[PDB]
Amino acid sequence: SEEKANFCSTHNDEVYARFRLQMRVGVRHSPLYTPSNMCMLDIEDSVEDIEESTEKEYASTATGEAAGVNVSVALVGEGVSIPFSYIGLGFNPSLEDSYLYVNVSSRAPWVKQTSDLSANGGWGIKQVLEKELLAIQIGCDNQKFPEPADIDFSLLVDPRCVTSVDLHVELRDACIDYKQESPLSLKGKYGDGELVKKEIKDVGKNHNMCSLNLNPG
Amino acid sequence: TTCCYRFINKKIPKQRLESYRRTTSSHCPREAVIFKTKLDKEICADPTQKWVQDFMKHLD
Ligand SMILES: *[C@@H]1O[C@H](CO)[C@@H](O[C@@H]2O[C@H](CO)[C@@H](O[C@@H]3O[C@H](CO)[C@@H](O)[C@H](O)[C@@H]3O)[C@H](O)[C@H]2NC(C)=O)[C@H](O)[C@H]1NC(C)=O
Ligand SMILES: *[C@@H]1O[C@H](CO)[C@@H](O[C@@H]2O[C@H](CO)[C@@H](O)[C@H](O)[C@H]2NC(C)=O)[C@H](O)[C@H]1NC(C)=O
Repeated sequence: SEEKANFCSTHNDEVYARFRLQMRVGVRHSPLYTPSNMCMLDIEDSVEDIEESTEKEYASTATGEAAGVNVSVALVGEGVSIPFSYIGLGFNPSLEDSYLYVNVSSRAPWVKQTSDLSANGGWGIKQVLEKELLAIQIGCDNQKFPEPADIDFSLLVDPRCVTSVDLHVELRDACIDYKQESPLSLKGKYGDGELVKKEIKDVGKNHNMCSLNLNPG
Repeated sequence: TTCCYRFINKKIPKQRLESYRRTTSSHCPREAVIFKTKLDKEICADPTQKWVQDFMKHLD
């Protein structure tokens, strides 16, 4: 990068979160499903309140629907926002059983500064390591059927349209490339993660591609 | 009806929660509890974690 470098350089002694998801979902259409290219994606954050505490619950949710299948990805900090800045699908508009690829990424601090989670002895890292919850879930839209660094997440799926799920997820120091280690390097997997990491990076030969990128600043 | 392929190893915030639901065996291989939220988000802890069974007792 031009900036990312200069930034990580000018910001040696603190840590900003970057969260990254990659997920291949195996799909199975309803016999009454009609092929379609439509894609709807959306990001929505929110700042609800931990009554007991003086500390706000932050939450970012990404969502996307394509090929009869809708996905929802929900990251919930106690006292820390990790804003999703972007989501991307790769999907196949046919009746064919097929794959659906879902990227989701946080903001780059060097686009817009996230919190330095290291401030005050790593207060933030406490908050994440201990508190942060992640909730993925997958459904079938409106289609009708004939009747410790272990990242802490929940996957619920409607199995009618969902054949398979593979994903690699990470919540890591947004400059770990320019650092030996970091106190924020959380990771998660489910089925061939390292595979779907490889594969997502180029499904754009054989799918429609839609995506949403939030305004920078 | 939906089915959980994974579980939260932490325990969810008491204040934030709302509804509860329990799986359909024939469908979902793992029996588990699905927790909605004030946020309208359905986290799901695989029970045996008493933390869950208590929360559900708070629900009931
Ligand atoms: C999810 O995120 C990944 C990582 O950013 C996306 O990877 C990008 O994928 C595109 C095509 O799918 C790649 O473009 C290709 O670059 C090669 C380089 O040899 C070029 O020869 C091809 O003609 C093509 O332009 C791009 O390299 C890749 N980006 C990076 C940084 O690796 C992926 O597309 C996303 N998946 C989605 C939205 O489903
Ligand atoms: C996929 O889409 C369906 C349809 O929109 C969603 O189901 C809705 O859930 C609400 C609960 O808040 C119910 O009132 C309805 O049953 C549904 N809405 C309708 C029929 O318009 C479901 O939330 C979606 N699942 C995911 C993961 O995005």
